[PDB]
Amino acid sequence: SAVVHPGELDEYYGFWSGGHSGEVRILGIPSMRELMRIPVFNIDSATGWGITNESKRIKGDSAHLMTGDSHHPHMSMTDGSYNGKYVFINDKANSRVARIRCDVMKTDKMITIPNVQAIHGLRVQKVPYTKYVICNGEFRSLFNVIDAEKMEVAFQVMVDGNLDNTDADYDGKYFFSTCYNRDHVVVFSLERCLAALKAGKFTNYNGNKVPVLDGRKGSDLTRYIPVPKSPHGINTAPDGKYFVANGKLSPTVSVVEIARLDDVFSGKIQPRDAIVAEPELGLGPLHTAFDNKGNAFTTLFLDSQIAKWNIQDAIKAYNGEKVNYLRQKLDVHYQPGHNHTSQGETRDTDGKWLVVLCKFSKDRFLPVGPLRPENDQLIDISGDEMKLVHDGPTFAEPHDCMIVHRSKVKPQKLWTRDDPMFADTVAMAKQDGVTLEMDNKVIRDGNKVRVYMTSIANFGMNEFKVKLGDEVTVVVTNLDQVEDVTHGFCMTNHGVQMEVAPQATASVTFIANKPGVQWYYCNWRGRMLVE
Amino acid sequence: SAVVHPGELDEYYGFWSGGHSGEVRILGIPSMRELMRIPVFNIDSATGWGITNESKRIKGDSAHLMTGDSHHPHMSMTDGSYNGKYVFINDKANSRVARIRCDVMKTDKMITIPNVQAIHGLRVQKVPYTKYVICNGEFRSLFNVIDAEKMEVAFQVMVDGNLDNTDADYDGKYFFSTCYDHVVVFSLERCLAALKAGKFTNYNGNKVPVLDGRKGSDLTRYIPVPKSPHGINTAPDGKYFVANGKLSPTVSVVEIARLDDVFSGKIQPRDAIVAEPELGLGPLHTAFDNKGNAFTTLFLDSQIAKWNIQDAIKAYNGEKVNYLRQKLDVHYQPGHNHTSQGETRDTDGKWLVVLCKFSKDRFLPVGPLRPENDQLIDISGDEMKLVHDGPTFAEPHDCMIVHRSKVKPQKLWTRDDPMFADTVAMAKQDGVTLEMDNKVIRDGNKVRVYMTSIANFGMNEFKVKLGDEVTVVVTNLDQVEDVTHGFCMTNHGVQMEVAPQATASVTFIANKPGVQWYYCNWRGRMLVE
Repeated sequence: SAVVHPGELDEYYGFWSGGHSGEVRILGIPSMRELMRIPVFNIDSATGWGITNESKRIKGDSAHLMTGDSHHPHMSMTDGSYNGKYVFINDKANSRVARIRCDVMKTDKMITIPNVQAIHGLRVQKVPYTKYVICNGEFRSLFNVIDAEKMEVAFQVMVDGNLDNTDADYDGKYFFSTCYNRDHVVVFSLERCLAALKAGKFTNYNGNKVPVLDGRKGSDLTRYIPVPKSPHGINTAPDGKYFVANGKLSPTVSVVEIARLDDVFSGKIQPRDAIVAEPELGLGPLHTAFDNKGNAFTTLFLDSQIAKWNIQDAIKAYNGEKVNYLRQKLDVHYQPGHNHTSQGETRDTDGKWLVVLCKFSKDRFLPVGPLRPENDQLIDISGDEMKLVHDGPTFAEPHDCMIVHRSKVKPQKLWTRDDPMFADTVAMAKQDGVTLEMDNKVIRDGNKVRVYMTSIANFGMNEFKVKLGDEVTVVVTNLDQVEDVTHGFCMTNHGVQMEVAPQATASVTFIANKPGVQWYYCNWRGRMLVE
Repeated sequence: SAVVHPGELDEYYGFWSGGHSGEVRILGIPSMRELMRIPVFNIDSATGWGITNESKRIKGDSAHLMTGDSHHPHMSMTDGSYNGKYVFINDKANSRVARIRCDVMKTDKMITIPNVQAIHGLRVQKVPYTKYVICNGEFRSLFNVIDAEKMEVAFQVMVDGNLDNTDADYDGKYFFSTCYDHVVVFSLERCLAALKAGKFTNYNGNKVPVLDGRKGSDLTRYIPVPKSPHGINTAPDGKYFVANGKLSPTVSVVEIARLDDVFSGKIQPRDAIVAEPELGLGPLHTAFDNKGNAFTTLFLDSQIAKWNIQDAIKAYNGEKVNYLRQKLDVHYQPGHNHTSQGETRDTDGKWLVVLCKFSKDRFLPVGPLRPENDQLIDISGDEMKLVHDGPTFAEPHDCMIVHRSKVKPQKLWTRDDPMFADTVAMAKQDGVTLEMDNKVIRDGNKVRVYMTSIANFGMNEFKVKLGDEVTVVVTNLDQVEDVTHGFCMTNHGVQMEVAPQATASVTFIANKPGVQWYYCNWRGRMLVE
């Protein structure tokens, strides 16, 4: 059952793409209730994200950007299991990748990918751990391999055609991407790529120093497996034995045996020999997810259904045995894109839940004006047949999500004083001779003013004075040691507010442009006097 | 039951305060699922709200503000029933009131209230209709009476003490506010008379009329109530209101029919009180069913007290009778509570929602920042039953619940909508018809690009110089519900909703040379030289 009664907890965390909202959402599964919104590419009125000096530092060269289209949230793994350390997310709109730290549930790093003008599918390396994050971009395409821990682009591989989606194996040898202009799946050999780099076989563009390898057809680094026209999704099966490329314009998906890839690379077999099944399913196959029983669930956009099919039976049918591989087609509401199973892109796939992200909700919810929600549907897959159990209205068109068992995520209850996310604020305070855990001081510096204050339950500073037009930075340090006693800071009538979580420090800078008494208070009463 | 299976619809719309997010949320009740977010005081990446020229015009003098603390959403009424026309909401952080139009589910008006530097409780006039919206502010306090239709402050009443929360009667004669102690009752008839007689002053260049409602004024009467009253809630029969004692373990019940006599001097202000029941520690807010019962939140006890009003009146007159029916534990520290159709004649007694400040162990841990717990309670039986814990983001103060039959949103925009009328007028000045033109108008260092979209854009490409001020006006010509288009300028931080039959525009500086792409989010080329 999908019912999580009062007092009970959800079994999993869902991390949801925010779509055009630019955020990442944490949902409880199977209740499908939103627990938290993590801001990434948006300006968040609730937390101050995008307005605070700490968040601006993190945003780096894109601090001036107020919007983003957040897609493809993926969590770091160890040996093909989610490890709860990081969640990565890309902004399709502005060629950015960001990393969310799960201990504090905030974005800690954000980079703009060089040499590209957009970035499509993103995924994590699974095995031996998430050393690299991978995504596709466009000038001809570039496959980008990002160091997950450094958040820096390790290298790029240029290819023939246009890369869409991407996945990884369960061995740490190969990455794959769908590519078009029959069409192809490009398989990248990580071993050969690293070798070419250390041998100096790369070039650079435009002053930046990102190494770019040649992965065009004929390259030793890549092999191109021919797949029916315009393939979309590419999804690795949880056993590591196969992946499935979704045909989209073809009513088929293609199944590749990952173990055959060595022989494709060595020239012992031909690229097409990598295919072990090519089952016909229905109109508009986009994305495939897997249970723990050798079954697959493929979205059919144009039919508006999910096709449940068995992989081994698809292989047998490809070899001429008269076997039905297609178990069931369930109507969904309406026009499904991505789908994801519980623990689905990991060894721990459990076959309990399937979530489908449908583009059009039409009549499924109460009407709310010209702008309607999308429908994220929860399907029970634990039995022989799929059963639709919940319709979940969703805002701003999430592309993608992921589902991780609760035991693998262990968030902190408090911040720590040595956190990198406000280290530069701490360094600034030190330059001023200020200890943030005990000081309520006003430092004057020409037309700049830095106000440092503490809060418990109250603020340590009741009031302070500035001239008109001064550049005022307020640094607030919350000294409470009790979980969810989150403070707020708000400057009345100035459009300035921020979360100050327990043991965190946050700062915001603004021009004091309104004369007289301005109030400030804890939102989650002091006095600024301007002359 | 609270279960709304796939294929079934919710029975009600919940309009939720967005709290620090600055938005208003539409929830389906009793599923408690969020259907939509309406941006108001936030900069919304999803719709472009706060970035588009249309939304900036609406924001007016506060277009430069990127944050807000949205509280007290209330829907307009006709003869004490929700009429589905408007939802009003205030920003506690920046002294703003906004109006959301329910036909298109967007904010169409926003004003900054003069003479105040914060505004607390907001509510609507119920009867004969929502002519006025009311809220409290601070310099001494001002009670603000806003013309709902004009979205303009009609007048202000100054008072002794500090006004917190506010409600209205079911006759169109009186408004009330808690103040610190007292409840101030404002006579609308007398206020309008003083205005027409010219008995007001102005402050600071603005021309808002301010009346004297201090103790001794004819306009106001002060009913003494136990220390620091918080909530004030009108009973659905129009016969009483309840002021919530907070520091006192009591609420005070006033008989609204006695207020004429208080105003005429026939009785003393205290004679307005008909019950003063003791309930528990920290009473904040009271909601009512359709059976003469009341539900009061006890912040410190962390419970809801269900009590009967007539039995409280009897107990106040010395009958040894129990008025308190039940106390249900809630999780944890409840603030406001609201019943289904609760602030209207149509109160049905089906559902009670409680907004608790601390969720603690009720949800999976999500880091140092936790959600709040909005709990749904079934009140249709003799006993209250907790049925759903609803995690909620950014600390919503308040909500309201309206039956679905009273809200009738449009499926499409119309071309004559005021919300993009000035964009249409600008297009006309340029000799442009938005429903058929794909044109580039050049004007010194400003460039206006007008384009159409179906399913594709009418314009595949255009050219500008580096540093030009580029306005892109996009008009969606689809006539099918939720075929909402997007416009996005790649790598420029520019995106917006363009709903079917709407026009939206965004202005930006083209500061990056070469080929920049634009596309439908929900592929064209800008060339910069």
